[PDB]
Amino acid sequence: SKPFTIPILTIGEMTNSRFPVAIDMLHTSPTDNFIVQPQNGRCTLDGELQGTTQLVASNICAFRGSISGHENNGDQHQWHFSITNPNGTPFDPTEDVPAPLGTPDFKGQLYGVISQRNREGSSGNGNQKANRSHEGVISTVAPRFTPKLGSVMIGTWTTDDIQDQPSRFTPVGLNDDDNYKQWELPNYSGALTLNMGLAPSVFPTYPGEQLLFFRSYIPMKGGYGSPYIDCLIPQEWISHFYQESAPSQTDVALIRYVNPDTGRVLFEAKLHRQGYITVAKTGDSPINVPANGYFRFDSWVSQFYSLAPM
Amino acid sequence: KPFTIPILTIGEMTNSRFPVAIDMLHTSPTDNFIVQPQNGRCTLDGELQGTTQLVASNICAFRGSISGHENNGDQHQWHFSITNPNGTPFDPTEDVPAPLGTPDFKGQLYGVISQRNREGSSGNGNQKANRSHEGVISTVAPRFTPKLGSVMIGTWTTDDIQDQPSRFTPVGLNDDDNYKQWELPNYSGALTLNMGLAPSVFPTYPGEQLLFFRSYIPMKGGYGSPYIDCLIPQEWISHFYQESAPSQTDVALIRYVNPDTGRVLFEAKLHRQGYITVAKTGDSPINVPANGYFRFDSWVSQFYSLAPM
Ligand SMILES: CC(=O)N[C@H]1[C@@H](O[C@H]2[C@@H](O)[C@@H](CO)O[C@H](O)[C@@H]2O[C@@H]2O[C@@H](C)[C@@H](O)[C@@H](O)[C@@H]2O)O[C@H](CO)[C@H](O)[C@@H]1O
Ligand SMILES: [Cl-]
Ligand SMILES: [Cl-]
Ligand SMILES: [Cl-]
Repeated sequence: SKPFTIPILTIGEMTNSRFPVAIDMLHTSPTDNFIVQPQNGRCTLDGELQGTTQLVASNICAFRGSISGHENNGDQHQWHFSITNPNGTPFDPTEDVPAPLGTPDFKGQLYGVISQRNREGSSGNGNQKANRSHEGVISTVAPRFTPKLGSVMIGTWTTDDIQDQPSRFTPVGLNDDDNYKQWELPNYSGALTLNMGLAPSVFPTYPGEQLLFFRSYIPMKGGYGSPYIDCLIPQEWISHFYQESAPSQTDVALIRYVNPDTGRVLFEAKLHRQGYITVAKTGDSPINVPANGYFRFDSWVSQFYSLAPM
Repeated sequence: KPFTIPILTIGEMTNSRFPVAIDMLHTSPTDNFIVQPQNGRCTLDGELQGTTQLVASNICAFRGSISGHENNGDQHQWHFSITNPNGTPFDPTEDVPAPLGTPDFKGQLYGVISQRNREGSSGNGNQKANRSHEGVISTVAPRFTPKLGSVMIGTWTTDDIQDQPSRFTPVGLNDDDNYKQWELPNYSGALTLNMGLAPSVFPTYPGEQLLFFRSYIPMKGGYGSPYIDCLIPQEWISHFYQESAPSQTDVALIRYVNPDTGRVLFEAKLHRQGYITVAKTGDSPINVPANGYFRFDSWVSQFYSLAPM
């Protein structure tokens, strides 16, 4: 009964839901040879968050917790980062969630800054608390990347100035993109273990359709390349659907990308109730649209509605 | 038409003056401050003000390019030419204080500058070299002139910053010794006064104080627990901007409710300019359940006497 709506925000006014950066462009490509199963940026149209998705863009690919020395064999440059929920409470692995909310959902070298503020002991003041921050890398393919079990390993370079203190990791980008695989999930509990509670994979089923992504290019610490990350819907749509909780009348909401000045429709797309978009497009290309453009809801249709080609 | 407030808890919302989740509500007297932040400024009918923009991740961020060292002879300092956040060139002639998202406080903004080289005479996105380094942007430096199109960034490296497209991702403060969250930087440097400012705000009704959404900020080093106070959360700003609901009076009466029990913890005045006041005297925390949130109840006058907090 409650009407379903889409935010009127332009692309440049919205945030990637898999990495805390503005969206750079719309993009489409064939993906039938990938398993497209991101865990951040997952929300049904009636507002059900899935996977590791939470509501604060600034907590995507962030970690909170504390350092407990080095790992059981690693370098003097590798540290045991015990992690909590983004709110400070212990992470409960018995819930069917893949990992603490916001955990990265790709195989790669997550680069950012670890910051510490001491808890302090025999004296007392929030002033007088010592602080330190350093660059660090969290490898999501490391044997000690076990966020579902409550810890990840963080590497720092020549730096040994890391204490057993409350810590937070602010993501910046990738250390390199040698083996960055955005459609390969990490093993959230380590080698040879089962990921549970995952948001499902998504795929176009209707002939001639591809997924439409919201794409952001992301920084690197070093090396060559222009890595990017594709999310299914923007973070601001997730926050909007979560609050509205409008029921989905069919499996597919027909949406039109419109220039609000002219009323011209640039193209149409299918917004699936699972929280992802398909277009009638073949090939690997950006979607050129005016900066003022946005998606508008038109009607509820079926999975068999045939979109105009774009 | 009908005005609404998001049903998010504070831990589900973002500070509109620095890209971090909100930690707590706080109230204190502000008589000895000019409270004129430029980020996190939006009217209830959805008019963005100051340097406010809609992407939380762009708060205290810069995009642009490095053009060598700054005018002096300091090998640690670099000239950061800045653009609009969407990559278009910044126009200094408009009545805006600075590029959107520029920091609105005096302090040492600490973060990471990242570079991805532009295409040359061979070229792929695959052939572009990258580098990132820690850096600090002092908002009181003589060369902090964002309204003139550039800021100075200091780095520990002296030799691995190129004249290339650059972005600054904020992380926190370098230290907090002279961090003043209620003092605006000189967006054009020392020769020129600030322009295009969102107006300053203060309580007026007897016994009222501003209510803030407060977040602690990380530091690169040094001692302290700095925090930053915003007037309304970024997610409220995004909501009001989209709704553009007309403000029926100058004051929305809002009640902070525990949704478990339905009990009202306290009531407050949400002013049409986009800030909150409460009936409380003194520097004080606000003890509320983590699940609570503000609910819009009715439009009242500036003369409405709030129940003491
Ligand atoms: C962590 C650190 O100290 N990095 C240095 C280092 O960076 C190098 C290094 O990581 C090698 C390892 O094979 O790979 C690159 O060369 C990397 O440099 C980075 O990437 C290249 C492509 C350039 O864009 C370079 O500017 C960038 O830093 O050495 C460099 C200088 O050689 C810096 O000293 C880094 O801080
Ligand atoms: Cl490991
Ligand atoms: Cl380029
Ligand atoms: Cl360095």
